Amino acid sequence: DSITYNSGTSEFFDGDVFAIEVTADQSTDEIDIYLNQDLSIEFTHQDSKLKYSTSTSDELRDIVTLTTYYEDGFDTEQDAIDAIKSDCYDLNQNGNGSGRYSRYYSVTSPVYDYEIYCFQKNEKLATPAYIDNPDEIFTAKAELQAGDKTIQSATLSNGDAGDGTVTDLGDSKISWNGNLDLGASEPENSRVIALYSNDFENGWRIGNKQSYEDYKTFIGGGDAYDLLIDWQDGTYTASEVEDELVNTDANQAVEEASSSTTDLVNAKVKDSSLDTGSFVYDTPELLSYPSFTVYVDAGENGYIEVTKPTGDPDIISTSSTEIKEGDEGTVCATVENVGDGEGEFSGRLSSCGEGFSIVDDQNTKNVGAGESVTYSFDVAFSSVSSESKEISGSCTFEVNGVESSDSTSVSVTGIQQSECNPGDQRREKNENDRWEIYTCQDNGLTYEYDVTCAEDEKAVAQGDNQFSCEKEHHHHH
Amino acid sequence: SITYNSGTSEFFDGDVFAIEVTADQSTDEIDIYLGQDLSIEFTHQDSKLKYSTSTSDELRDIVTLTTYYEDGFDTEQDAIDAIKSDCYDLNQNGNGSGRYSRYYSVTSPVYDYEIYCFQKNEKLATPAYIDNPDEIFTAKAELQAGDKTIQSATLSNGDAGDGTVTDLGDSKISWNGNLDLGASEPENSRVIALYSNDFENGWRIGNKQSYEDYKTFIGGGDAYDLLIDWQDGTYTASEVEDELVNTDANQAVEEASSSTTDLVNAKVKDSSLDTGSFVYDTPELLSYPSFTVYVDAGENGYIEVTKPTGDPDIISTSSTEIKEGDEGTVCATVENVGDGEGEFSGRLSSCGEGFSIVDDQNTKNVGAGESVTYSFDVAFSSVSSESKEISGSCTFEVNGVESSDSTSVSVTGIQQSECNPGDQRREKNENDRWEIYTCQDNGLTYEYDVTCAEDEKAVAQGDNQFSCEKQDEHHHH
Amino acid sequence: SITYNSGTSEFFDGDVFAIEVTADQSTDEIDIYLGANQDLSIEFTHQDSKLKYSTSTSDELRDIVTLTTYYEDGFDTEQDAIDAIKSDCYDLNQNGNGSGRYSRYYSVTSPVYDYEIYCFQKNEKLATPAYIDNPDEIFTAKAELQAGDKTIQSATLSNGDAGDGTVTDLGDSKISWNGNLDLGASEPENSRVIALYSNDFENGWRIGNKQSYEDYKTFIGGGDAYDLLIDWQDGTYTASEVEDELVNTDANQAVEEASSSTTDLVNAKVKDSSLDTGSFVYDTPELLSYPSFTVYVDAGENGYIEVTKPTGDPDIISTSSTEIKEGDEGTVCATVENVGDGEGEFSGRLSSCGEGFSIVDDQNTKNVGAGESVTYSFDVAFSSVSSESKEISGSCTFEVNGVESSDSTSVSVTGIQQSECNPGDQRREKNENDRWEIYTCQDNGLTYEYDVTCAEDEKAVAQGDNQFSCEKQEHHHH
Ligand SMILES: [Ca+2]
Ligand SMILES: [Ca+2]
Ligand SMILES: [Ca+2]
Ligand SMILES: [Ca+2]
Ligand SMILES: [Ca+2]
Ligand SMILES: [Ca+2]
Ligand SMILES: [Ca+2]
Ligand SMILES: [Ca+2]
Ligand SMILES: [Ca+2]
Ligand SMILES: [Ca+2]
Ligand SMILES: [Ca+2]
Ligand SMILES: [Ca+2]
Ligand SMILES: [Ca+2]
Ligand SMILES: [Ca+2]
Ligand SMILES: [Ca+2]
Ligand SMILES: [Ca+2]
Ligand SMILES: [Ca+2]
Ligand SMILES: [Ca+2]
Ligand SMILES: [Ca+2]
Ligand SMILES: [Ca+2]
Ligand SMILES: [Ca+2]
Ligand SMILES: [Ca+2]
Ligand SMILES: [Ca+2]
Ligand SMILES: [Ca+2]
Ligand SMILES: [Ca+2]
Ligand SMILES: [Ca+2]
Ligand SMILES: [Ca+2]
Ligand SMILES: [Ca+2]
Ligand SMILES: [Ca+2]
Ligand SMILES: [Ca+2]
Ligand SMILES: [Ca+2]
Ligand SMILES: [Cl-]
Ligand SMILES: [Cl-]
Ligand SMILES: [Cl-]
Ligand SMILES: [Cl-]
Ligand SMILES: [Cl-]
Ligand SMILES: [Cl-]
Ligand SMILES: [Cl-]
Ligand SMILES: [Cl-]
Ligand SMILES: [Cl-]
Ligand SMILES: [Cl-]
Ligand SMILES: [Cl-]
Ligand SMILES: [Cl-]
Ligand SMILES: [Cl-]
Ligand SMILES: [Cl-]
Ligand SMILES: [Cl-]
Ligand SMILES: [Cl-]
Ligand SMILES: [Cl-]
Ligand SMILES: [Cl-]
Ligand SMILES: [Cl-]
Ligand SMILES: [Cl-]
Ligand SMILES: [Cl-]
Ligand code: NA
Ligand code: NA
Ligand code: NA
Ligand code: NA
Ligand code: NA
Ligand code: NA
Ligand code: NA
Ligand code: NA
Ligand code: NA
Ligand code: NA
Ligand code: NA
Ligand code: NA
Ligand code: NA
Ligand code: NA
Repeated sequence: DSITYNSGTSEFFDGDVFAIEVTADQSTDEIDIYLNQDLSIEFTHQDSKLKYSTSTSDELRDIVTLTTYYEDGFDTEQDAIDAIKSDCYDLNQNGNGSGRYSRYYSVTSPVYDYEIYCFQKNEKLATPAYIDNPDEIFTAKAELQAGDKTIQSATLSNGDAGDGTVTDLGDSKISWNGNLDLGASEPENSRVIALYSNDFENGWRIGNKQSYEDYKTFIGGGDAYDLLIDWQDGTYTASEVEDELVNTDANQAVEEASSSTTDLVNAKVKDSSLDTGSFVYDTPELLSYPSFTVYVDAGENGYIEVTKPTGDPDIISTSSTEIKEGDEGTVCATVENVGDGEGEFSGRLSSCGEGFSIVDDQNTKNVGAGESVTYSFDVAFSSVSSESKEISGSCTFEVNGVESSDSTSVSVTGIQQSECNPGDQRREKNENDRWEIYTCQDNGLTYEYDVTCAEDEKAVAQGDNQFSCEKEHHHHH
Repeated sequence: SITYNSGTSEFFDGDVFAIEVTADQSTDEIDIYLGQDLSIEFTHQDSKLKYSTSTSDELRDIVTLTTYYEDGFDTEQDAIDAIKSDCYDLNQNGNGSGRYSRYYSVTSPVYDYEIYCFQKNEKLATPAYIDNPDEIFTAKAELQAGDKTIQSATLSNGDAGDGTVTDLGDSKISWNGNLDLGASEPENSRVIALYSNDFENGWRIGNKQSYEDYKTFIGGGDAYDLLIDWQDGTYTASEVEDELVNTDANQAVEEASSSTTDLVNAKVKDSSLDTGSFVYDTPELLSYPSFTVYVDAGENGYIEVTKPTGDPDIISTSSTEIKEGDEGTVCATVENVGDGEGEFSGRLSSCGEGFSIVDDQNTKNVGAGESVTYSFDVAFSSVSSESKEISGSCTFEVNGVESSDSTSVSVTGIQQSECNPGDQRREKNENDRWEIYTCQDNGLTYEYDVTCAEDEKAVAQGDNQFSCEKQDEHHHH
Repeated sequence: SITYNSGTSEFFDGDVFAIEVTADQSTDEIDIYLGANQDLSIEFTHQDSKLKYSTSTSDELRDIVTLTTYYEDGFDTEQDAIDAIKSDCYDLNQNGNGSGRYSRYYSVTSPVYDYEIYCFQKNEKLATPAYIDNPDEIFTAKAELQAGDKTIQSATLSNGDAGDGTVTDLGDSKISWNGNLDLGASEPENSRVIALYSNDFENGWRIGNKQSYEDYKTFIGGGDAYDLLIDWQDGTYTASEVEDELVNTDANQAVEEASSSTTDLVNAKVKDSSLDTGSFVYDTPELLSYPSFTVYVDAGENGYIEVTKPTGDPDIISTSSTEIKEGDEGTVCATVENVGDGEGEFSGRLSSCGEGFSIVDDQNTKNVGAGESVTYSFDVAFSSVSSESKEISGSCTFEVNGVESSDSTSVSVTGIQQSECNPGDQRREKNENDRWEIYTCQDNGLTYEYDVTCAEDEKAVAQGDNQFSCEKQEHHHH
């Protein structure tokens, strides 16, 4: 025994147990148990998952499409008001239908009869819900080997997989102590929203929160009601309202969020995403290292040793994607373990040249002898150059094993956001109260002066982003 | 077993040795032997989240408004000046906002002028962002002579207790940092603080969406449009004041619903963000703090560990109806029927089809003969068109270090409705002809009713009904 | 102490042993002894926490543009006007077609009517917006090896690009990162802000307020700008009025940099840290975690380890506090000197605050050399419902604990309430008897005092400048 253990209720903890602290950190460490009678324990496979949930609320009203509803023949103003309250869609969600009414001269039912202008719900596109902060779940598989072959396995987790936080592995016992953090980020759930409908795979879909907000503002804040007033006024026809105005926001709002908007939606098929059928986002990277206490009962005078294989990293290839200003690109490297032993290889970007910034952390992978792994790191690009929209540069990829390392340079290319569309014109009034006109140049980064208008002239739009110097109601006569 | 040296401290120049201890709800007792019944133990732990707020010019005050009208202005400039000086500044540009109209005046020809304005009535609240919280831990360490505690110390990274380092008898305890459990925190981005002496402790948690819509309305132009409509005769002043202008303001100061945020308590017993202390007392532990215990037990002083174990017995189980879009809960009450203190990790180990575990495990320290209750979040999703209620089961597991118990719990899932039974919908088929469908009794599907002729259209009739009408709406024009 | 074996590494095949060390601002030194001297010592010197941010664009985040009006006449038919609007006018709602209004007018030469169009045209792009993503947390920790009193080797460990990375050699020893222990400190809220890309801004982009951008986007694409076209068509506004006062207000507000009060990512003071847009790094003023290390020491067959732990003596030399304004945290600071002869590990904190004041910060531990001084800073929040005093005085206690000794002191703090009203402004309300009452805001800006009740036939009517009057029971131009 290294530290003596006592217990009145457990024979295991009174019988010469000793405690070993082990972190599942992608290392090659093997815990060799000696009673002779060689047994070894090792952590092989690890995974991080994020489990999400959703929340509805009265503030998050349903996404609905609307049609116009018109009827005439009401005898009195009160009749029209009652019909609106009873049979028209409740735009403001106050319990009564919303609508407008107009009186018209009636010889048969004098002095007036009344018309009503209303909406009516056609269909519900989705019930929205907030997306809550996720729980972080780990899994870590521990393996027992008598000799060459694995003879027993156990998977530990703070979630529902495996045997849980404490389990038996042969005659030893493994107990979770908590997780050490790696510094990796989680996806931002606040920019997206959940959309529930049986039309969607698994019954719901991830939407963009801004689109939903704009829909809600439009339908419930008065703009839809203003469309009813405009229809009543003759500014719009009923067909115009229905076809072009009233449902645009709803129909945009139920679209799935773009992959650029959130890591919770996969761009490519192989990329991970938030599975709406399981509420799980399987992070491509480890977010923490779980730490364990291993209680080993190896009898009287039983001891432990550690076997640590080491490998040799060899970079086989490198690649990079175009980095577009405003979105991070990627630098990738394929690394092979050319050594005879298992390796623990930490890949990272160690530098990037001017204009390029590393916006990622390192990643460590367990690599078997003769096997290969691929690394991927996020690189961001920014520039204020007015001369070149495309800029070439370099970043350094480094992979460190425990014993040896390898590094190489990787070319990267940055693409600026355009400042203007080539050929488009812009106008400006100077301190001398005179208008100036400029044209966007071919590189989409600068404007070049064209002309300054005279004192009595003004720079006036001509359509298709053109302006001209000139020294608006014919229907008003 | 490791020698410590120091020129400035006699404590660290003596025969001290360092022990690593994590406050993890275990039963471990650190037995101290001089060369004698002394034991050190961690008994009670708590996690708290401390919040703050941030104001900003962008977050304008929540105010209610009335209309302001006056006439008799002699010139257009007089009216403009009066508006700039005496009217509410809707757009926050330093000058009052308003509209003016000229009217024929014999006494002051050619015209006099009216003004249409708002005026502030009351300030309902000053809004503020809610910041990310600091996570505070407390952990109580006890020193026992025999079975009785002779000294206690509370360690914390906040204001409670003695802080991160304290003396406990002849020993010293030093915080090293916290190990993470993976549990989530509440989402502060959905909510805002609303400051007013009308509110308990001077502020309240509001819904951020409601405030955003209020701000959009008052400062984005819609209130100004109400002034234009009042000027035009579309509305009267009374209508504006009573039904239009203050609706968003009054909605925005309402407290956020419990469904919106964990920071507002559903039940009296449930925790929430106390506005009088800025503290949210999390119902579960968020991390395990790690400590170094420096023991000075003389020249030949050594340590042992005593580890009691218990026996989990599930006494009862419970579950709430799970409504699609909001997680429900499955609960279990567990008794320690053994003779020793226990460390019981509860979890859900599985759920049947349609149900997803969206929670992590919970570990509780349970005294002999005592009972604790666990609670885990379960989410439900379905695309069935045949059944609104779906039954299933989840498995609750409780693992002690030595033994375990498990049981199954029935759960019921309820879908969101896709439509209201009896409501109708209209659609144009592939043959460019209108079709009408009726929502079925189960509120999940629509069934075909009829197809309109080519010259006909599916036209709303009020109360969610449609009819085919020949196409061949302004009697007041 | 623990036997190691390896077929591929000579370092791990001998009699190396592993030491667990956390870079936690302590004074601990790992003293290495060969045989059973040759004293080598390892210590961690400098640590830092940084947050690395990135951005994300999206079709939903449309460009921030300024607009002008575009008018043209002479179109022969309604269809000509419709096509011209779709082809040559700015697409307000981003549906692929230009947006605009048209009006018919009597034409003698082209009967019966010709047509006018009312449109917007893009003038300039002010910025391309992007979301700001959650950051990665990067640590650096410097390890030093000293022979005698001289440092002979240094190594910097990190989970990012600095130093040698997660594993490095230090002399004959090896240091391996195991992960970080969390301190509980908060990170800035990225959801309140947005990135604004333009070569007009330092390093090509700027941190903006997300609410301002949201309002701009709602206005331009949600119909309000289109309503301005309708109003211009109606004669309610002129083209010059639209252009100069209405259409570009939200865009120009949206490109302003976020205020320091909105986000910690924008520095209040010049010396205060912020999200550097040229490097995407926010250097947090405090440590966010303690990195944990395994140190493999190969000290031969009889090599052993000892720890030397210096201790200091805290002495508070000064304190300070800022005015705490209800709704924003203020700060309490203390300057502490180590008046002892040895290096110290000093944990500063606020241990209490009086009524109305709440500590909303965690402790801070700093390594302080003998004779050196450090300053601590802690956030304190203030809230009150007092109707009598806008200013409330109180106190907080600053405590600094070394490993061996401690010091404490009281710091005066001042809380300022938000005003409930502006003095002199009036308010109106209907009582249980459905009759109007008028109240005036008092000099302290917290309460209203009753002034008068209007008669049954009267109403409390606005009169300008926040005043109300009772008037008997509004369109002369109709
Ligand atoms: Ca292995
Ligand atoms: Ca996985
Ligand atoms: Ca929820
Ligand atoms: Ca009639
Ligand atoms: Ca459907
Ligand atoms: Ca609007
Ligand atoms: Ca939209
Ligand atoms: Ca990143
Ligand atoms: Ca990463
Ligand atoms: Ca640029
Ligand atoms: Ca106990
Ligand atoms: Ca508590
Ligand atoms: Ca703040
Ligand atoms: Ca006059
Ligand atoms: Ca009030
Ligand atoms: Ca509203
Ligand atoms: Ca959860
Ligand atoms: Ca939980
Ligand atoms: Ca469903
Ligand atoms: Ca030092
Ligand atoms: Ca720094
Ligand atoms: Ca991104
Ligand atoms: Ca014509
Ligand atoms: Ca054209
Ligand atoms: Ca520019
Ligand atoms: Ca909005
Ligand atoms: Ca604005
Ligand atoms: Ca002192
Ligand atoms: Ca804080
Ligand atoms: Ca802090
Ligand atoms: Ca107050
Ligand atoms: Cl309805
Ligand atoms: Cl994301
Ligand atoms: Cl959210
Ligand atoms: Cl879908
Ligand atoms: Cl819509
Ligand atoms: Cl999107
Ligand atoms: Cl390796
Ligand atoms: Cl005012
Ligand atoms: Cl929440
Ligand atoms: Cl926020
Ligand atoms: Cl309240
Ligand atoms: Cl309002
Ligand atoms: Cl709410
Ligand atoms: Cl137990
Ligand atoms: Cl354009
Ligand atoms: Cl912040
Ligand atoms: Cl965001
Ligand atoms: Cl700038
Ligand atoms: Cl704008
Ligand atoms: Cl701001
Ligand atoms: Cl100290
Ligand atoms: Na928002
Ligand atoms: Na509108
Ligand atoms: Na994963
Ligand atoms: Na570097
Ligand atoms: Na022209
Ligand atoms: Na008056
Ligand atoms: Na205290
Ligand atoms: Na320590
Ligand atoms: Na309106
Ligand atoms: Na708690
Ligand atoms: Na399971
Ligand atoms: Na009809
Ligand atoms: Na408007
Ligand atoms: Na820092």
